[PDB]
Formats: sequence, C-alpha cells, structure tokens
Amino acid sequence: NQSKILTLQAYDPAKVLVFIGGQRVSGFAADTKIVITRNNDNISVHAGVDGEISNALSRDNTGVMTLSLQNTAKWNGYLAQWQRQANVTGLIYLPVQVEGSQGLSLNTIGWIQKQPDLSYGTEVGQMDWEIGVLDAWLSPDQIQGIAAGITGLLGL
Amino acid sequence: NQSKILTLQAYDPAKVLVFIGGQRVSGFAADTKIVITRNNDNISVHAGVDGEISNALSRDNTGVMTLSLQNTAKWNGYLAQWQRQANVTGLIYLPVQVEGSQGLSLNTIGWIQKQPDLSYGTEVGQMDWEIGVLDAWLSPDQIQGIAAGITGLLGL
Amino acid sequence: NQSKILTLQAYDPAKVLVFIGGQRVSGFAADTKIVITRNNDNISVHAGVDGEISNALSRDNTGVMTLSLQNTAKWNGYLAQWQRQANVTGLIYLPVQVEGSQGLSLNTIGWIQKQPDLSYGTEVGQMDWEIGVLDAWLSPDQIQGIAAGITGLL
Amino acid sequence: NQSKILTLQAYDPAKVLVFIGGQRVSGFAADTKIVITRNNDNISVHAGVDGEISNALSRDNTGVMTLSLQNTAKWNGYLAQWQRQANVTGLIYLPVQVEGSQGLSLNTIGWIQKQPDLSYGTEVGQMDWEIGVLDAWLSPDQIQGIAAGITGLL
Amino acid sequence: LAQWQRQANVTGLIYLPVQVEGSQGLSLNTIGWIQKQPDLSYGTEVGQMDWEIGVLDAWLSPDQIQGIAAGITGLL
Amino acid sequence: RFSHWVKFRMEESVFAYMKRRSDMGLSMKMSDEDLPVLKSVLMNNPINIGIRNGGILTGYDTENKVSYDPTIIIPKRANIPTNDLAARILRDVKVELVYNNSLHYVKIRASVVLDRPAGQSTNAQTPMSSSAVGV
Amino acid sequence: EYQDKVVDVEVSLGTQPITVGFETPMFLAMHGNFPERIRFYVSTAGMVADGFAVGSPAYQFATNAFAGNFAPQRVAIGRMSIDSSKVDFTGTTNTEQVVVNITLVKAVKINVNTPAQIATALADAVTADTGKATAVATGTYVTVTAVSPNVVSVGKGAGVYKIVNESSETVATVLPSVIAENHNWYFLATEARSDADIVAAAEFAKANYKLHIYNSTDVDAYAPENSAASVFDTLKSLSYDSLGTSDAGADVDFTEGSVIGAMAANDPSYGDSLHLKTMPGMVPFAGSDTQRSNAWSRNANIYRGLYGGGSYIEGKTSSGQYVDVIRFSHWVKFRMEESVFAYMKRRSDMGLSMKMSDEDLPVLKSVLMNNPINIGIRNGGILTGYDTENKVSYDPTIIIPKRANIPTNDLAARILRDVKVELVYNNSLHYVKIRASVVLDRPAGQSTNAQTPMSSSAVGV
Amino acid sequence: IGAMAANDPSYGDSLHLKTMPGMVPFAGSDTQRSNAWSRNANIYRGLYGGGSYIEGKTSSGQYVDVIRFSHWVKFRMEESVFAYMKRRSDMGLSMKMSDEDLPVLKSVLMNNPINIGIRNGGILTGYDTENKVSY
Repeated sequence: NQSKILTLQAYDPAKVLVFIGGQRVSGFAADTKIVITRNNDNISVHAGVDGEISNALSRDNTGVMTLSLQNTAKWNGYLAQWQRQANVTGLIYLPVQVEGSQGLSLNTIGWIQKQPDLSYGTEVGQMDWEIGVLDAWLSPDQIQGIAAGITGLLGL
Repeated sequence: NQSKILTLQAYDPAKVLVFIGGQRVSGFAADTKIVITRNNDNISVHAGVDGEISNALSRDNTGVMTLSLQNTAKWNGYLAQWQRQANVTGLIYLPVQVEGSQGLSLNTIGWIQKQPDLSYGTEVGQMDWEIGVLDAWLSPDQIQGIAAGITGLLGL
Repeated sequence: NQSKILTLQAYDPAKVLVFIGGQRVSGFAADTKIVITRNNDNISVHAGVDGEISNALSRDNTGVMTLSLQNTAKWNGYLAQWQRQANVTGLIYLPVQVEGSQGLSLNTIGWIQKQPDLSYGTEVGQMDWEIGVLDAWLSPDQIQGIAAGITGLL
Repeated sequence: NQSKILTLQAYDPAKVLVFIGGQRVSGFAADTKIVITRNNDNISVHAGVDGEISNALSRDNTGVMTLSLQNTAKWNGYLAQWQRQANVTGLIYLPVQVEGSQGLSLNTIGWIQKQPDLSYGTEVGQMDWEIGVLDAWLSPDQIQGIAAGITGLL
Repeated sequence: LAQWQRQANVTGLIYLPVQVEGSQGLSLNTIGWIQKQPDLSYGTEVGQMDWEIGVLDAWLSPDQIQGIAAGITGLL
Repeated sequence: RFSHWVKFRMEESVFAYMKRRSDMGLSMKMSDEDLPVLKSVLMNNPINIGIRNGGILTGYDTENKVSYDPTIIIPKRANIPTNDLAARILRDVKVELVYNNSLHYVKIRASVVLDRPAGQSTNAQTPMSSSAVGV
Repeated sequence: EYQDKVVDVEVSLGTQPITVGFETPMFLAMHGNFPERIRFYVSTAGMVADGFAVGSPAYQFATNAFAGNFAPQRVAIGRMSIDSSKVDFTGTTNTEQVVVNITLVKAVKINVNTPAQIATALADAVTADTGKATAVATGTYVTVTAVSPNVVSVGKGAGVYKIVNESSETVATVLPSVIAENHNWYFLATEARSDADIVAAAEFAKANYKLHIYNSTDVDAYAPENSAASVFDTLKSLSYDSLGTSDAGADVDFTEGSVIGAMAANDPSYGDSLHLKTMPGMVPFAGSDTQRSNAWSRNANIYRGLYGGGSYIEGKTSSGQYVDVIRFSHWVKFRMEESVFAYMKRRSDMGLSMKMSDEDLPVLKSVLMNNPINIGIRNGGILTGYDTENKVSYDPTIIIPKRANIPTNDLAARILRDVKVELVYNNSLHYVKIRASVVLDRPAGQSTNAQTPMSSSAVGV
Repeated sequence: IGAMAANDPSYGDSLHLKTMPGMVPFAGSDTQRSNAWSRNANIYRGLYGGGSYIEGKTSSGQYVDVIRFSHWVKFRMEESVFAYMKRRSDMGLSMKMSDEDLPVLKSVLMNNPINIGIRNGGILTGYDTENKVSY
C-alpha cells in the first residue's frame, strides 16, 4: 500500500482545553502541556504449577496529571490559595476536564497532590503541578465510528 | 569465503500484518512497530556441591507485546472502548496474530495489560500499548527448509 | 562514434508549470525555480560481520519542495493569507502538481511547512517558501517507452 | 509568450518606513536594511513506519528582526538610553511597525534583545541591533485581491 | 530508474546485476540496488541528478591488465 | 453500481471546478497552460477517495507484468480540430481504472491423520525451480 | 449540435483502447462479399459484419495478424470469385463437427465410424436445413456451392478437417487488377497454394518491390536433399526472393498472419532480424533432427520450440540472403525517393524550382544525410568508424557530379544521373560457441615469466 | 534413480553412502568386493545395520558426480545465454557483434550458472599457496 494521511485537520495544541473548577487554564510552558498517567496496571498475571494462567482485573483507577506552567501565571496563585483553603477547612475535591483535539479526552474529579519547587535563575523557570484524579480512563468521545468498530471485534 | 545476500527479497515493514480481534491495525509511529518479549527465561540452572549441574524447564510462557501508535489513530478509541467493556462485563480475552515478513511469527490469545500515558506537546505524541499474550513461542512457519534442518542436529 | 542529441525539443523553463490548489503560480525568482528532495534513503542496508547483508524498504516518502519567488509577486500575499486561514480554521492540505518539460513530474498533496525570511536591500531580494509533500516519488509519465519489464536479469 | 512586468511601480527602499515607538528611524547602513526571520517551523510532521503521517500547528511566533545602522546615527544613542531605562525600571515592550513598499508588512510589539558589537577602524563600521518581535506573521495588507477563497481544491 | 524503483517497492525484488568495464583501469562486477533517489532541480540551465547505487562488494578487479607479478613481489 | 458512481461523481468534480473559475471571471481557456490542471482535479475527488477505501486496485502484477496505476491523458491544443474550437468542445480525455473484487465462495481441504503425520524426505537442498534439459 | 450535459462520461468494461506507422499486408482470398477488389479492415469483428464466416481463411489470417507483438492495426483483403467450395474429411475424427456456415448465419451440427459416413451425414443436414444452397457428398468430401447470387461462407470449428475454396481466375491475372485500385500495401500473401500459383505471385512481387510470404505443408520440404520435388527447390533455382517456412497448419490456420504480425511494426532501420522471434499461434517443428538439417539446406525456415517456448530460427530467403538485409534494401530505396522528392516539391511550390547548376546541386548532401542516413546511424542500423584490418573507414560517402560533366543530351531531357552513395550494414548475432574447462585438483604452478610478451620473432629474413 | 533425480548437481554432492530403498546388501566376501572394485562395478553394501552405496564410480573410472557436474554446467550455461538473446530480440533490439555489447555476456554468465554454483559450494574459489595460483 501507499502512504495515507491519518486525519483531515492537523492537531493544534491551543485547541486542547483544560478546565479546573470551571475555568479554562492558561499559562502553559516549554514543550509539554499535560501528562496523564495511571498508577497501576490493568491486569496482573500469575503463573501456575501446571501451565495455567490466571488473570485478575484491577479495581484501582487513580492516576496523576502533571500540569506545566510558567512562574509568571496567575493560576499559580489560584492553586496556592486553593491549597491553603483546603488545608484550613477540608474541601479538596474539584472537577477536572480535558478536551483533547484528535485524541482521547478526560472527565473526572481531581485534587492537588504535591506542590512543585520554585527555582529562580537566569531564565524564566517552570513549575509542574501534580493533580491526582479519581478515574483515569480515557474516553474516545469526539472520535466518530467507534460504536460500530467495538462490535466488530471477535473473541472467545 | 566471500559476501552473500541472506535473502532474495528485502524485508518490508508494511508487509508485517498485525491482527487484533480479527481486524488489521493501522496507525503505527516512530521507528518501532511492535516489540515481542518474554517474562522469564526458558531454563534455570542450579549449582551442586560436587560439580553437578541440574537444569529445570520453565512452565510459564506469558509475554508482553508493545504496540506503538500515534494519538491520532482510531484504534486508540477502539482499545479504550474494549477496556471499558471488559471492565464492566468480564470478557478480556481476544485473539492476536502477527504475520512477520522474512522473520518469525506469532499466533495466540492476548489481552490488554496497561493503558499508556498521553502527552500533549508541541509535536505529535506517541502511545505504547502493552498487550499481554498467553503463549510467546515464535513460529518459523513461512520460512522453508526447517523440518529437514531440525532432524539434522545431533546431540546426546 | 558520433555525438548524439538526446531530446529533439529543447528544455524550456516556461513549460515547467506549477499548480497549487488549481491555480498557476507566476513570479519566480532567478537561478533555480523548483527544488525537490526526499527526507530519508530509499533502501537501508544492515552489514554483517561475517558478510551476510540484508536490506529494508523505507515506507516514508515525506519530502520538501522549495519555491523561490520575488518580493513583488502577489503569490506571497496569497500564501500568507492561506497560512493565516489554515491556522485559524485547521484545514492545511491542498493539492500540488508539477509538470515537467522534458523530465520527471510530481503530483501529490502538499502543505506550507516553513515561511521564508524577508530581507530589504538595494536590490530586489528573494524569498524561498518551503512546501512539504506527502509523497516525493517522481513519475516518468511524459516519456514514452516500457523497458522496465525488458530490463532486469535478477 | 512575452515577458511581463510584475509591478507597475519600482521597489524604492526609501518607501520602506520603520517605526519604533512612534518615531521614524533614519541612518541605515549599506547592503541590507531589514531582515525578518521566524524561530521555528510553522508545521511539524510526524512520519510513521507504515506510512501514516500527522501534522501539528506551531503556536509560537517569536521572531528576530535585525536593524543595521551606522555608527554616526543618533538612534544608537537612543537605543542605548532606552536599554538603560528599561533595565532600571522594568518596562521593556514598545510597538514596532514596518511598512513595505511593494511587499509584505509587519505590525507587532517588540523589544531589544541583543546589543551589537562596536568596531573602530579605517572606514565607518556597521552595528546590527537585534530586535525580537512577539509575532512574526507577515501581512499582505497593501496588495489588493481576495483569491484565497477562490484557491483551494482541498 | 523511477519505474524500477516503483516496481521493486510494490513487489519486493530489488537486486539486479551491475557490471562496469574500464578502458585502461580497474573494473567492477557485482550485484547492486538503488539506494537513494536524487534531488530534481529546475533552473536556467539543464541540471544534473546523481542516482546513488549501492553494491554488495566493492573490490576492483585488474582483469584487463596483463601480468602476474604478485607472486614475484613480496619479501614477507 | 461502481460504474454509475464513477460517472456521476467524475463529471460533478470537473463541473464544480469550472464553475468556480467562471465566478471569479477567470473562466477556463483551451490552452496548454491550463488544460493540464484537470489531472489534479480528477485525482482529487473521484480517484483518491476510491483508493483509500480500497475500491480501486493499485500496484504491480507479476503474471501480466502490467501495472495497475490509474492514468490520465489530456489533448494538447495542436490536436483539437478547428471545428471543435468554434463549438468550444474538448473530447478524447481518457482515464483508466482497475476494480477490486470481493470474495464469495471458499473451499477447504481438511485431512485427519490417524497413526503418524506424513513424513518428509531428508533432502535439505533448496528446491530447484526448473529442469536443466530444455530440448 | 445540442449537448444536454456540460460533462459527459462514457464508461466501458474489459480494457482500455490501444496508432503507429506500419506496413499493411494484403491477403488474396476467394469470396464474393463485395464487388470491390480490395478493402481495408481494422478488426476481426469488422470482417464478420461483412458476412465473413468465423473460421474462414480470410478470418483466420486476420485474427493471427492482430495477435502479434508487432501487429498492424489495419489489414487488407483481396477478392477472387468463388466457383465452389469443399470440405475434405481425409482424416480420422471422433468428435462433433461444428461447421459454421453463413448465407447472405447458422452453425451446422454433425455427430460421429468412418469419414464416408460423417461426410454423407453433413450433406444430409445441409439439405432440408434454406433450399438455395448446393451440397453433395462425394466419397470422402462435401462440395458446397451457391445456387444464386447469394453470399455463402463456410467456416470451421470443433472438427478435424480443412476447407478448400476453388476459383477459375488465375493469380497471375488477378494481381494486375487489385494493384490498380490501391497500392498502399507491402506484404503479399495468397490463399491459393498451388505450385504454379505461388510461383506466379513471387515473380510479380519481385518486379513490384513487394515482399512475398507463404506457408506450406509439403512433406518434401524436409525430404532428402536429392529430391527436388518441393516448391522450395523451384524458387531456389529461379533465384527469387521470398520468405517461406514449413508448417503443418499452413492450410488449416493460415499462419502467414502470425509471421506478418512480427514484422509489420518493426522498422528496418534497427537492423533487427527474425531470429528467435516468437510467433503466437504456430506449432513447434517435430521432425527429428536430420529432417531439420534437410530443411535448412532447402532455405525452408521452421518454427522450433526450445526451453518451453517457441522460436523462429533464421529468416533466410529462397535465394539464401537473410531477410533483414532484404528489408533494409527496400527501406533504403523507399526513404531516399521520398526525401529527395519531398524537397523538390517544397521548392517547386514556392516558384523557385530547383535548377541544374553547381550552386544548387551540392545541397543534396544535406538532404540525403538528413532523412534516410542520419536515422540509420541513430538506430544502429548503419556502421561507422574505422576498420583496423582492412584499414578503411565506414563513413557514408556521397558524390555529386558537376554541370560541366553532364552530357548535352541530359540537359535537354532535364534529368540528372550518376549520383553515388555508399553504406555499411550492421549484422546481428545468430550463433555462439563456448569452450569451457574444469580443473579437478591443484593445477601445476604457472610460468614465472614477467616480461612484456614480444609480438614477433626476430628472425624473419 | 530415486536417489539422484532431485539431487541438484550444483552442490557437488557425491552418491557415496546414500541409501537405496529397495535393494539388498551384497553378500560377497572381502576378496570379492576387491574384485568388483577393480572392475568398476559398484556394489550396495550394508554396514552397521543400514545399507549404503559405495564409491559411485563409472565404467571409465571417473567419479559419477564429476560426470553429472559437467553436464549441469553445459546444459545450464547455454540456456542462460539463449534466454538473454531471446529477450533482446523480442524487444526488436537484437544483439549485434560490436565491442559495445559483447562484454555484456560476462554479467549473464556470472548470473545464472556461476554464482549459483558458488553459494552452494560446488565451485571452489580463493588462493592456493602450494601452486601459488588463484581459483
């Protein structure tokens, strides 16, 4: 076969929308906006004494989301104030939504995990917020023609 | 001796066919399509107290298969939907086949092990799916003149 | 042995038409007009210590076509407006076709990759727009003859 | 086919006005006058092994504009004083607008990035102040015509 | 060469014989393949394109010259 | 059905391109500088859509030793009869396609062994492809 | 005209349509399908539309001609008046005979025993089938004849037999008439394959600069050299030039078309020959190996199969000269007449007709060197350079006389003479010999001499 | 014949020690075996339980594999040259006896008969230090 264009419109980093609490977030830095990862694998395998393989689904779905920002963005102050308020009162849970472009998306409830480290140097620094999320299953959503494809897979 | 061409026709990456569930997979990325590896060695050795060596064959044959895809491929959505369905109901086992070109091939039953991590950056990212497979013994199959060669080996 | 003329028709640069999006491009600069290059080698070779060698076929045909235009051509404004529109909306792919006079041709889908620098000086300068193409295989459609089947003692 | 003149008006370097902070700049050196370049490619391409290709749009438009001036121009002292004042106080952003004669234009906000070397010799030397711009998109405002909608068979 | 490249790509057979005969110099005879395609420039003058052909073995052979002194030479 | 789809969606693309040119005032003209453009138009709407979806075959065949790539030919101004210039008609445009067949019937030849899988000769030599005697 | 659609698309199936310069063959058949004596056809389907029956000699010739690798896209058909026709069953057959037959479009059916019974059975079905055609069996064959001025055409298929048309018009007298209507044909083939008819055509073609081709089933072709009872022997004695080849189907398939199909588009300027060329439709020669030797001395070419394929071996003509040389001579003649003639007309139509003077005659060197000569050199058909043994050069020479050297009589007649030209032909390769050697173990050490080999002995006086 | 029909001569493989399904071990004494050997009359002798052909020598004393090798070289050397000539003539560009085309035969001969005989080891190559002659 010959070459083929995977999509019709190009992936645009500015088209990726990040919402925390209900407000869009601006002030990203460097060449990595967000990184979404899980904490544990989906299935753990165990060997047997006579060749049998037993698989067990995992029931933990927490994950981490690293947000990279410049230290000149007001969202740094927003997050710091939220952290102080949460420590004082107790409310720590806020909604988190990420609308990807030509890619998977996320919609769950998150919290602030670890405060980054400042570094005042010659250039402008970078702060990386770890935001933990309850459910970390990515959703096809915008991508079309998925319902038909799912029923196409065979298995026994 | 002089130089020699190992084969007659060149190895072609597009000629390698990957089937999951019964559909060919398209959307590979970078410079590595698939990586097939085992989890344990085939034989474990033990030393003795007077020079004897005892060898024990392994009875576990599970392995891993890393699938590298762009985050603009629909198979990402297919796999995500399959993962959600498997979590809801319980069916996780689907057939996996890889037909190599001028190389070893695979034919077994696999499952989804760990979901990769998204990374929205300046360039187009890469997602690596770990697919675990029951049996990971590679088969010569297409390669001819193997049955005769096997009976040629001596040993005692 | 006597010297032989290769082609009965001279190579006329004005017959090398460039079509982007269905419109003919005019206003090319001096010296070169079109430069077409690939990005990676067609066949890679894995040399062995003993002597066995194996080759692999490349599945990537991305290339870069360079267009040189004068500062006073309207096509510079055309390309700038197209760049802005593609940026705001998202559709960035348009057809590209090049017809050779007495040489190879090209017909694929291209996009604007890099914008050129703009210098202002005593003389009229030159700006080289860099256009990328999906596939960079040159096609011998204009030449008549089928000898590929005849050739080859493999 | 007959040769055709591109533009009915000659390219006059004196019509390429440079405005920094609202004042016209005078005292340019010989050879080139203005050099405008971007920093990164407009579109990046991710080539795949099988053949699928995907592209991404760059969201960074930082560029560098080079101004060449003679050692005897007052604008060198102007720029030095502005550099010192911006250093002591902190405000470093001023508007920059460039109007082309028969070419593209530019209008963004710029700042002084690098100071040039100062040589003293037998002849009068040249100093190239490096000015950075927020966005380096060239604008075809002066040229009249709307064919971007007409072009494009995507 | 372009047609051969396309055909070798679609089918798979990429090896063809290559033989070079020198006038008063060394020669070469091995099996070769097309490795890299050249750039295509269009300008005021007729340009040049340099096809890069790879060879299995690059040993030059002195077959045309007559004389056997390799045995004579050598005080090793 | 395929033949009708090719006809309906091939004249439409050409018609659409002509209309766009006339709306701008720059209507198409029968000259060597513009006729070649039709290759890009035809390759765009009808053809490339038919190649992604697999309807149209491509590649090289080793039995016929003939390629399957689509071809397009366009007349030059020197071959148009003077009458057609008066009537403003262009003809003899030629295209070539190859259709891809589906699968309908399949046959299997199973075999069940009882005592031992059939043995093979120990001839480990590469199998010769032709007989030396040819007269 | 009115066009209902701005764009119209014709879609067909099966293949895409195939125009080059070529030399048409002419086949002199026996029929009455038109009053003309020559007509051009572009496809077999055109023939049947004109009432020609499938499997008829004219149809079989055309289908083979169009199947060659160098096939022409237009054939020509002669016409001789039919007196009757025959279907001969002097050969065993054990399957239904589908004898196609057309009047003014049916297919007679026969079942099979002995030839006498089947021949009689066919005649029975022809009658009471259409009482305006004649059919009568006689011993071992059936004669078919038209009772009225009604076109009748007998075909062929599914059987083992041959069709033998007959006519009262001799070939020697018909040919002067067909050439009158049209002369745009180069190859000459004849259906009437009698010994006298073939010789008559050969004499005619030689005097008209046509090329004559004929197949023959004669067993005497490969008979012992002493037996000069074949047509090939007669032509060899007469020193005629015609390309003949022995073939078993020469009277059932008319394989002349296959031979022509490999020459029509082959321009002589390349010096290529008929050696090893493939004829699509002929059958390999079977006669032992000595029989092959006899045919070769007869100048009777054969179709021989080697290494799975079929190969035509040597195109020697009746006189012994290779065919490629003969075609080159005709190519040289034709392309020099047109070139000089075409130049005079370009000058006669401008009012400035060419005149006999030393300031105008020399220009011919630029004309002759341009069209005929230069093409040959480019295509490799004409040798050039130097000869290291005879010490002569091969470059073509052209000599033109001077006005002072022209007799007074010629100036009155306005005709120039004594223009001389020289050329060298380039010969293809037909046969090759090899002397291989094999060494078993450790050949002895070679001589250690390391001097330049002296090329001549000192003592010579 | 069952032990030679599919045996490719290019390997230089001898007929020595090959099994002959269907024959019976030779029952002669030690002296008889010697008498037959000098006669060039091969025998099928059983050793260590199995059966094995012996020495494959021909009537004139030459080893059979050498005889087979020579025929293979002849048959498959003229064929390659003949095949190349035919391809040229089918294109109309038949070979011509000139210095510009005769040299091509080196590539043809090195292709089919020779290189096949070097991969399989039938044809020796390299340098010999006793004769001081290359192979």
